[PDB]
Amino acid sequence: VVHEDFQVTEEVKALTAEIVKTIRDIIALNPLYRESVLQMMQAGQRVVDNPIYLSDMGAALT
Amino acid sequence: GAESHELQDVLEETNIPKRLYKALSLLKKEFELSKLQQRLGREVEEKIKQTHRKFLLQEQLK
Repeated sequence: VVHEDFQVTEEVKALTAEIVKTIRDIIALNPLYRESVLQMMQAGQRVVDNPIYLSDMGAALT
Repeated sequence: GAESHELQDVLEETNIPKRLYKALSLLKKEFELSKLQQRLGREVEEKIKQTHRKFLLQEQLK
């Protein structure tokens, strides 16, 4: 498992914000799964301690 | 899309010309980054465009 992370984390999660916005847009335009997960997990809620797995589940909708 | 520290450093600048040139430098950096990202996206999208139109016609049939 490779999870290399830069020491300074200022722009790293900006791509995560863009990706979650894109996923929300895609499900809004072409719904694929219930939004309940979206309410449960929020990037700002901080309860996601595995952002790579978040990207994985987001790309799973594809 | 400049970092928070970039904005803070711009604020640290006192002289108007110095902060203006720093802002122009930041804009140059961000424009270069956006152009590089768009070029990489175009190259990868063309590599996928190697996927021939027979695939699209078969998808139409599907």
